[PDB]
Amino acid sequence: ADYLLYSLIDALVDDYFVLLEKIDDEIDVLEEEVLERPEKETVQRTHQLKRNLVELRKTIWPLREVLSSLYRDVPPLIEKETVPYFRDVYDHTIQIADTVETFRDIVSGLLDVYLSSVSNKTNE
Amino acid sequence: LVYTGKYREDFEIEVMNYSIEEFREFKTTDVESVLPFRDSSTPTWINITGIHRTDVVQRVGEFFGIHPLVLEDILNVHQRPKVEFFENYVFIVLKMFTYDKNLHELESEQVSLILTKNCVLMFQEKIGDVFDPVRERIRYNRGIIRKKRADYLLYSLIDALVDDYFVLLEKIDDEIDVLEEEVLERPEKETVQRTHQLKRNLVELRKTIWPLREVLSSLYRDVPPLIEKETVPYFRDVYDHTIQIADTVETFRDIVSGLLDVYLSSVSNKTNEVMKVLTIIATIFMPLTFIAGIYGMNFEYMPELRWKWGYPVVLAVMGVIAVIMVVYFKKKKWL
Amino acid sequence: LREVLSSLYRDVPPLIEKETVPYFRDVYDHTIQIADTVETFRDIVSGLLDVYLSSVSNKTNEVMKVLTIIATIFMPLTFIAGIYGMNFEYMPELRWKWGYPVVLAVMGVIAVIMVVYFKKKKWL
Amino acid sequence: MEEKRLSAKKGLPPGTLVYTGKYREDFEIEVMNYSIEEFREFKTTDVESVLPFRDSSTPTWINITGIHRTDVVQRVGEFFGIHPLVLEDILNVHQRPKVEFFE
Amino acid sequence: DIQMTQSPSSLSASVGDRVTITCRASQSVSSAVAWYQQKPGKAPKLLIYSASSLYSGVPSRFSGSRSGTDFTLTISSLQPEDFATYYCQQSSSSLITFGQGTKVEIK
Amino acid sequence: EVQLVESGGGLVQPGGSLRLSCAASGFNVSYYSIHWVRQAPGKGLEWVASISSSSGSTSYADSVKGRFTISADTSKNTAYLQMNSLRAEDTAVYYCARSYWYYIWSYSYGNAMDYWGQGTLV
Ligand SMILES: [Mg+2]
Repeated sequence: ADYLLYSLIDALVDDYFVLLEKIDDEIDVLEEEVLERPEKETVQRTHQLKRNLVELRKTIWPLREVLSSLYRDVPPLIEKETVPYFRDVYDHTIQIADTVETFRDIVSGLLDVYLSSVSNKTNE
Repeated sequence: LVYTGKYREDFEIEVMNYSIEEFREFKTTDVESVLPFRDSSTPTWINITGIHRTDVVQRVGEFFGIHPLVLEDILNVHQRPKVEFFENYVFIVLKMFTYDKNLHELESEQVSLILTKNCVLMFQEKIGDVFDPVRERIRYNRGIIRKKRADYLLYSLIDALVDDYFVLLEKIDDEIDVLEEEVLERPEKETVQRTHQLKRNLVELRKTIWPLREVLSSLYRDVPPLIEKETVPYFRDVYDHTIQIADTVETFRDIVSGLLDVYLSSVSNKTNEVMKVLTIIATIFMPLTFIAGIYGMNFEYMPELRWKWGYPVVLAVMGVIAVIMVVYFKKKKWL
Repeated sequence: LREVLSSLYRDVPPLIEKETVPYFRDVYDHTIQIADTVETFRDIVSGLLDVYLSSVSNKTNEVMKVLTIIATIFMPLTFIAGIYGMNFEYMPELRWKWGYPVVLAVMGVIAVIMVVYFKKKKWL
Repeated sequence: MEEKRLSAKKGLPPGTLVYTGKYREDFEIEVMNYSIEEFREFKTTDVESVLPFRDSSTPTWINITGIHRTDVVQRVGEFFGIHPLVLEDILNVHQRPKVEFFE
Repeated sequence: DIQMTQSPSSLSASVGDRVTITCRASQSVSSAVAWYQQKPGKAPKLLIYSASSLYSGVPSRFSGSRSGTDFTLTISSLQPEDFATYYCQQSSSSLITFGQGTKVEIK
Repeated sequence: EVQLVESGGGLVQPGGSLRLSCAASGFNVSYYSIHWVRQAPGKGLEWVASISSSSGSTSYADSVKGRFTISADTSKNTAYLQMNSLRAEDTAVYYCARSYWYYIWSYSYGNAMDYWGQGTLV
């Protein structure tokens, strides 16, 4: 059953990778919109994306701690032969957290680009 | 010692002596009446409404062997809730809260608690109390209030106070709901002012609730000799209630911050609209001003004097100038 | 600090007796809590910077609103006064008998029309 | 830091477990008991149809969907020896991910 | 005792039209407001709880909303199976109370 | 599957006593709160009393408190309501209802009556 717990957590983290690629696609469409057509609703979208990324970080960090504890604290219910697999999932959690931080940076840049465009219109 | 409170209107002392066999309450405006209760074995509650009279509080403190630092903390109001543990007493600092509608302002009344032997000492800054329910509990012999010592009286005061914190939370909840509707429907100056005021009130409420949570944790964990072992779980329950209050306060604060920044997002478009208006009127009416000022010179010889039908010609030129300037706009929907 | 405390209670060198490690685990948990409260503060401060920009923009908005109010109410309605200052002889209506109600009344009605127009979405 | 204990909620009676989320439409129990040679699947609504799987000598995966039904959560936790605070954590969805090790 | 005031006392409407009821709380009930329907000679049925959450198995035409201490029940389009008395209940306190009802009669 | 059946209702001399029984099926009373809501003829619903069988926590309506007493036992899986010193205004169709608690905020909880009995006139 310890390998079953492994399988379930691994599936969870894989779906997390899927979620971040979907968020990448949304960042793409939002960046295209804000570069081309800076409407007012687009900034509602940018703030929604920022809040979503904050929620993602506040979720993924405790998940990383959970995986690290499962790898290193080794409770007597894991038979000590499935530990390296938990290490692999822990590495995946590291990668996801890094991607989340970088996406946060991208969205913070997008807000500034929107302000730049609006100031350009006002400047004309 | 000095008193730094806003309210000085009234002073009045209520004492309530309750025991298993019988209870006694005696309201008074003097001081020496409450003095003999320092030797009373039965629990007694001393409620000194009006803390401005520093003489009476100094006399009561001296008659009870309390440190002057406790006195200068009792007279001081502008401090967060705090708890002190001493060999012969425990000092509790608490804040009441009043909320009124049609004008969203929070009023905090500083109330301090002194517990020693079988009496409880409290100091209200202003008339207006939280602790009616424990009053009808003692008077009408409800529950186990009259079968215990003064530690249970301290518990009763504290959980009555947290109950009216719950009432404050429900009032704030209604206000937040109506403000969310107002912001999502139509924002203007007063909506933003109300949102800022609500954020400030939530800041004050958070900064008050967290020290109270610390106080309750100390009360049920430090287990001082003044509080019996049987009384700990009651303080533990009050601590859990404080956790509830703090979680709700945090959620409400996040909601209000979102309401504020969603509005603060859209300043630049309003800037564009206002400046476009300014530009369209200025660009229309400066060339017109030049046209109507050039012919305004009082020169001795003026060419249009010989000219015929000058007014229709000039006004037609000015009107077509206005028209061409107007149609120069609307290219990207300026108007 | 999280790394050092985790190393302390996980590597367990001989200098640390086995009955001392639960305490190190407790302070490790405390460091995790600190690491969350930090960067909660970071999100807050980034929001504060954005709020600063927005509030400076709002103050400029108020100034523009005041100046736009006065300019819109006064440029055309001093134009109407500057028109008939032109020195023309051909038109005889200025010489026709009048108590001068017309121009002043037109100015008043235009100004009050602008005021009531600006009551909607009040810029004042 | 402190010994585990059920918290006290002001608006609830003392021994109350409350589902905190907002989904109340679906409920099903799905099991996949499997071994090296044979595996078995069955979805069910009766909770006593899955309890005798506690003592299986081969891995089993009970999947309870729908925790608005605190009945099934409480019954399974009482049958499987899960502490009431863990059941409170399960029912409380306004929570952060965490791992806890018991005996 | 937190009294819930519910208006109108009796309503008449045409099938397929939009009908709304309002329940006003005397006190601060947070959001614990439920709406029930009761056809005559029958037990009540829960429709909406938490003032905006629709009970499982209830048609989506039923909707609830809250604006402070003002709770409104609306039906997007009436149906012949939709004429009964409607009650608003508060459960903020342990001494839960009902409204006085609101009849919906075919017109 | 889940259903509530109430009984024990009938005629009684004013000033006397009566007891109503609420039988459970498809659910366990120990996990839920059981309420009694009465409805006098020509009028609307009126909550009377409630109990949580797990802890014995009990509430009564102010106009009913003092004379009625609600109890339950998980062994028989039934809820009881003792009606003492009845008056002329206590005649009504008495209902049995099961409820669940839902979550609004950390400080406020709700209560929704999802399953109802059928009614016994008293
Ligand atoms: Mg001139």
